[PDB]
Order: sequence, then structure tokens, then C-alpha cells
Amino acid sequence: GINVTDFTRSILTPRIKVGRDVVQKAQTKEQADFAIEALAKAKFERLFRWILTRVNKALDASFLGILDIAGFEIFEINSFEQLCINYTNEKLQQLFNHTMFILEQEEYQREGIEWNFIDFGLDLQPCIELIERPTNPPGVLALLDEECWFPKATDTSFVEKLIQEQGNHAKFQKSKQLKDKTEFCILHYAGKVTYNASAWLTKNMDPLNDNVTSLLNQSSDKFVADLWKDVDRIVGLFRTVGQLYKEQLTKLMTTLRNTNPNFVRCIIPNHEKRAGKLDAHLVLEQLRCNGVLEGIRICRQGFPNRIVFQEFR
Amino acid sequence: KSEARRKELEEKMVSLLQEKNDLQLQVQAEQDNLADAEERCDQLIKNKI
Amino acid sequence: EARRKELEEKMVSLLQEKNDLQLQVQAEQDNLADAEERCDQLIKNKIQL
Amino acid sequence: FSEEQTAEFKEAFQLFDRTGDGKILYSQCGDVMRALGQNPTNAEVMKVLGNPKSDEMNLKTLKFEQFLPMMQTIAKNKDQGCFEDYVEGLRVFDKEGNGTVMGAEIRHVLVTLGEKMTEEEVEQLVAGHEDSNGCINYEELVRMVLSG
Amino acid sequence: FSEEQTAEFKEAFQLFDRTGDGKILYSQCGDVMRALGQNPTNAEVMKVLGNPKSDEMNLKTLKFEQFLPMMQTIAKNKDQGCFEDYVEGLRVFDKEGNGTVMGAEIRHVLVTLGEKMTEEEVEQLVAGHEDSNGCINYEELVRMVLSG
Amino acid sequence: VLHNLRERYFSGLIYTYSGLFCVVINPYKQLPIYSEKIIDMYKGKKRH
Amino acid sequence: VASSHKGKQGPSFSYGELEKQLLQANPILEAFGNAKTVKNDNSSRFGKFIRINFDVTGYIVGANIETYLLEKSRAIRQAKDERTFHIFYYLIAGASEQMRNDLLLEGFNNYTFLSNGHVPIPAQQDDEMFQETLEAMTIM
Repeated sequence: GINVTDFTRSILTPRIKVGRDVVQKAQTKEQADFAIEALAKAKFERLFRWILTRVNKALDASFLGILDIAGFEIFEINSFEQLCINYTNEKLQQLFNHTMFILEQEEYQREGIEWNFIDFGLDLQPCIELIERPTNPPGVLALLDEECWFPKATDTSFVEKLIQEQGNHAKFQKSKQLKDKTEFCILHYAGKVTYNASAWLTKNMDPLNDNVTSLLNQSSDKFVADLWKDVDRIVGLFRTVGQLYKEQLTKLMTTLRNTNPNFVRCIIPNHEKRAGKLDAHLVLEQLRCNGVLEGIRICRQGFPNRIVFQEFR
Repeated sequence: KSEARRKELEEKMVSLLQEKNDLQLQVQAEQDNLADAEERCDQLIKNKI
Repeated sequence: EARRKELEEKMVSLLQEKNDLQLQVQAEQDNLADAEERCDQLIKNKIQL
Repeated sequence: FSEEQTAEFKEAFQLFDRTGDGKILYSQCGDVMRALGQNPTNAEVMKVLGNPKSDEMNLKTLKFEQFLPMMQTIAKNKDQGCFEDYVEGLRVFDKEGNGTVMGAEIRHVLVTLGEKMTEEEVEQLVAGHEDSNGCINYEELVRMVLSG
Repeated sequence: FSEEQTAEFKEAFQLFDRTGDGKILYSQCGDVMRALGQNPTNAEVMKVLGNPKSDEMNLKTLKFEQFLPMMQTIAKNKDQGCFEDYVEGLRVFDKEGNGTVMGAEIRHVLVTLGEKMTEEEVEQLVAGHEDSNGCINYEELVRMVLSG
Repeated sequence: VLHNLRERYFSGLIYTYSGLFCVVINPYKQLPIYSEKIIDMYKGKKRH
Repeated sequence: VASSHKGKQGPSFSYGELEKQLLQANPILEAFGNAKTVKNDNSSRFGKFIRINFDVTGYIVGANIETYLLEKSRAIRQAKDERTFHIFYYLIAGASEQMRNDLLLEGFNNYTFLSNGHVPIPAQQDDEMFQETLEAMTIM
């Protein structure tokens, strides 16, 4: 229920904007397909942002935060989507390491319970600072929150700017010769992961025919008009997805350092999706990657139950 | 009729306490973000020079 | 009926307190508006330089 | 009709009188048709009235055996307007499709289109059914005139 | 016991009957006893009832010279507390050590310990002896439990 | 170390106390440990 | 567990009102954001944080689930042996004849952006899973 006339008349002739005025063009076969495609998918995203807030609308002194990560996603074709996933995933081993070792001891130390601090050589922050960090030499996200805005900048030069800023860093590993495809491996705990960088720019950017969109803005339906009232952000010739994701990442993960941790240390028995299938070397790997030997030598000494002692006296 | 308002005012204040901490948590954060941006700007000003 | 109103005055207080915090939030995102702006300015500025 | 309800139908007609003289006018006819159970188009009335102007509409009298063939002629009546037609009927001015219209247009359209209303006819009908933005949602306004 | 107070007990028995023949349910024993100047723990009574579970606790019957001996066989008593015992035994929610007691926790102990109180039983003993932050002055909560 | 986790998922017993944090191996299965038995037994209960 | 016993086996029991909605929150989201992959056939195409806000006395007052990244990229073209968001496949299957012609339903594979035809899922049948999620909506 947008306008029927004007959907296609936008989707074929963008009465758009070059400079700061109205510019007409017919679109090519090619230009017409790609834009409409973006529209198809983007409507489902607009929909979810409506939906999850109507869910919480019905669902909402203390609280219990829990973390379902769409997670540790090593497929073949690992795009941006999969990177910043395996980023919070990276952070989450480093949350165990910063918690069951450190902050679990610091929940013990917020108390002064008899706790000898034990550290095991498991700080992962360099692999995070590789993906995360804005200035100094930039991180994977940041370099793209920059290269989102530049024309002579390319998914190729994204990885080139990463080989440039990182290189020597003992948590990064440039690809197996694929400059031509441009991919990079970083040393995430549970395996070296390949990400491929083609199309990431326009993924951290999201462009669309602003014309059809401004009509989706002026729609009939409460849903479409709520979903699309955010027209301002569409670019035709704004602050990125990923940096706004950092303007939410810090809302995910600073609250987490205010919250006492409880952990779910999830191993995969098979890389084949299956019920029941364990592999003897596959688990054993993750018993090292998730840090079990060492994770023992803290909480093996340590306490499941807590409950306040002065009340207990 | 005078009991029922009283007992309730009490509790809703604890709910305004839930929001109260979180607002200072955002104050903490926005003052971080600002400073992040100032240090980056302070850098770009001096690098301009 | 008078005890109730004492607690009502007290409610409005905590509401005001929510508001100095939420006003400082609204101070800090605009503080940060001029900050963010300056950087992205000095970035374009830097590109030419 | 049954002499049961026709007794009642008679009473409501008699309670419409002004003096006792037995004569409810071509005017009030419309309200008697209503009050018994009808909601005539002012046209449905005019049809069985015999097409008068304001003068003999005010001057000509009716009695009950002049009225009962009228009430009977309508009652087993052609087509009765559903919720669905009516909402789309008010939906007409929803500049986009929203489900909502400003209570000013809505107060007005009923005072300019079809069987035109006065402000009195509209305010009592519509008021308190706009929201905190001054939109009347039409969907409930339609249901309101139905179950009434 | 004197015949006087025992007559009052004869009534506090007589009232509480089932088939109409001098028969009180096991369940009622301690509660009637409690009103009769006594606070016999469920554990104390369970001894002098012979360990029923909920089924035959609800089903088994007393009669007066089973009840009145039971009353007596607890009534002349061993440990039963005083203020000094119960200020320590009610400093029992001091959180830091504060001369005032924990609001949720006083409820919880009552659900969580030995003689598990319902929600109902918990709330009634506690309610409105806390303040704005939910600190209860136990020094008084003690005397409240110990006399009344 | 290997010996104690290898066999622990496989013994049905996915979440493994290594202290508080429980090392879990996702079965992809309707594990029976979620029921109102496992609620009203776990209901505010004492972790023994 | 934390919530108020409405007075008061397997899965069969009377949950509280909101606590019912706490369960039913998630199958709504798992229609609108969950998609098969080569790895997981009920994959979550959004990652999320969850929160269970407890009051002064301690019961569940709040349940705050927060989305970061919707893996929207698939919604057009999923790779070999992968599915888009569940609800699509549901809507085509559990359509009632009125909203089958209202919400404009042609059959499976009349959409080009649903690739691999219609891939089935193990031990879940999209057909009824439609009807389920619709209930879950009315509970929330």
C-alpha cells in the first residue's frame, strides 16, 4: 500500500538528485534489477525492527542477561555478516577468560572471598583490537566505517588497507594468495576463519532507489509507514550500519561487565549438523580452543553456588 | 480510598530506580563516546597543523 | 490523605532526578553532535591535506 | 406483523403525538419508522410519503392506518448496509489508507455529503471517538452506529 | 491443667468435629493447641502423633483423651524461648549487622527453612515491619512474635 | 582432561561443571532435562 | 521458576500469563528472523541478547531480547542447501483459503527468491508450525 503508480515509476525512472535538485533518468535493465532486489530484502529488515520491539513491548531491581549469538559461523562464503558475528564470538571466549578467570575472581573479589588470582596466558584482546578499534591503526570494522564513504575505495582496498594497517600483528593472518578475491584469516581461538571481502562496502552502507523508498515512507499501512519512516538514511547520487552497531555493541557488552557471568561452554561434536555424532579429535580440539585444561584450574577450585552469607549467618 | 494510591507510589519509585541507574550508565557511556570523539578530533586538529 | 501527599511530593522529586540524568543524557548526545561533526569534517579536511 | 408487536408499534406511534388529535405529520413519520426498528433512507420515507415539499410535509397529517402500510412496505427491506461497506465508505478520506481520519474532516463530510447532517447530528454521534491526536478511527465509529 | 481452662479446651475440642462423635482430625491438633497457650512445633507434634505423611495426616483421627494428653505432653515443656534468645535468633536477617532486617529474605527463610511456610504464612508475619528500603527492626519484630 | 569431557557429552551429560561455568556440547536433541519435574524440583532450589 | 504460582509435568502444566508469553516470545521471533543454513536448519538469522528483569521481591517483571545484526543478505538468494526465514515457508503451507487469497498465496516455488525449491526440515513440518506461531501471537 505505497503508491502503485510511483513504485515502478521510481523503479524505472528515478526522478532523483544529482547535486541538490531533481534529476530524471531511465534505469538500465541492470540498474533496475539490483535496486528492486535491495527493496525486497530491506522490507523484511524494516519488518524485524518493528517486530522485536513489539515482542519486548509485551515482555518488559535485578535482571538476568543471556546471550544467543547467531554464532561462530564458519561457512565458506563468510561475508560482513559473518565477521562481526565471529567478533562477538571472539569477545565471548575473551568474556570467559575475562570472567571465570578474572571477573568471576572479581565477583569473588567484589567480596573478598578467599581467592587466589590465577591467570593462564589466555588474553585474546589483540585479536579483538584487530577487529574493533577505530583510530591508532584501525580495526576491520573501522577501516570499513571509513571506506564506506569513499569512491576510489574498494573491497579489494579494504583488505589492502588492512594488510597496510595490521601486517605484523600476532593475531592476524593474511590470505592464501587470494588478492584477486581478497580475503583474510584472523586467529580466532576456535580456528583460523576465512572471511571474503567482496561486497562488504555496500553491506556496511545499504543503498537503494530513494524515490520508491520515500513513497514507502508515505504508505498506507501502519506497518509499512512505521517500518519505512526512517527514509533519511538512504543515499542517492549517512552514519554507517557497523558504527551504529558499535553504538549498540557497547550496549551489549558494557552491561555484561556490570553483570556477574554464568557460562554455557558450548562444544560442537560434529561438523555435520547431526544428532548424536561426536568426533574424538573434533571435541578434543574444542577442549583446547575453548580452554578447558586451564578453565579447570580456576573453577575446579571454585564455587557454583553463591547466596549471601550475612543472611546465611 | 486513601490507602491504594499510597502503597503504589512506593513501588513505582523502585521502578524509577531501575531506570535511574541505567540513565547514569548511559551518562557514563555518552561521556565516554564524547571523549572518544574529542581525542579523535584533538588528533585531527593537531594532525591538520 | 495527607501522608499520601508527602509521598506524592517525594515521587515528583525522583521524577525530577530521572530528568536531570535524562537532561544530561540529552546534553551529552548534543555535546557529542558537535564532536562527531567536527571529526567527519576534519576527516574530509584531512583527505585534501 | 404479529398483533403482539403491532400493539407495541401502535403505542410508540401514539407516544409521538403532540396533542392527542391522533395525527402525526409527514415530518415525524420518519422518526416513528425509526423508533419502531427502522433506519430508513430519508428517501425510503419520501417514497411512501408521496413526494411532498416542506409546506405540505409540515401540513399533511398521518394516522396509524395510513402509517402501517408504509412501515410494512419498507421493513422487509431490500439491502441492509454491512460493517464492510460502511468502513470503506468512511475510508474514502484516509489520505493514505491508515485506518484513521481527523475529526474535523469527519465532522464536516457528514455535514456536506449524502443525507447531510447538522453539527448537532454529528457532534453527539462522533465526539469522544477521536483520540489524543484528534483522529477519529473510523472502524469503531461504524460499529458504534451498528450496535446502537 | 485446671478443670476451668480444660473446660475451655473441651469446647475448643468440641467445636472442631467431623461425623459428630468426639472426633478431631490430626491436622487440627497443634493449631487448637497453639490457641491454648502453646506454640508446639510441627516436629514436636509429629513426635506425639507418630509421623503421618500428608494423606493419613489429613485422614487420621484424634478423640479427647488422645488430644488432651497430647496438649499436656507438649505443654510441660523443655526449650521454649525468650527475648534474648530471639533477638539473636532474629538478628537472623541483619544483612551487614544493622539492627534492622532483610525484607525479601525474612519471607524466604520462612519458605526455605524446616517448617516451610506458605507465601501466606510468610507475608503475614513480616508485612509492614519493614521501612522504605525494607529494613525490619528486629529488636521489635522479636517482641511481636514473642507476645500476641 | 580429554578423557573427562569426550565421554561426558556422550554420557548424555552435556553441561559440565568445570566449576560454575558448565562446558556444554550441543546435542541437537530433545534433552529430557526440561520439564516441570525439572522446574518444580529446580524451583528456587538448593544446588545439591 | 521465578514467577508467580497461579495458585499452585513433562511439558504439560499451567504456566503464568507473562511467563507463557516468555516462552511464546521466542517462536514469534523464530518465525520473523530464523532461517535454515547448511549447518543449522533452525539457524537464527539474528543474534540477540536476552534479559530477565526481576523486581524488588524477585519475580520476573521483564524480558528484554535485543537484536544486533539481521542476516538479511540471504532473503533474496540463499546458497546451495540453505533456507530463508521460516515464516515464508509457513505462510504458503498453513494458509486458510480466505487469507490464502487475501495475503496473496501462490504455491511453493512460485517465488524465485526461495531457492533450492522448498527444502524440507527434519522433525519439524512447516505446515503446522505456521498454525502454532499464530497461536503464540495471540498469547503475547
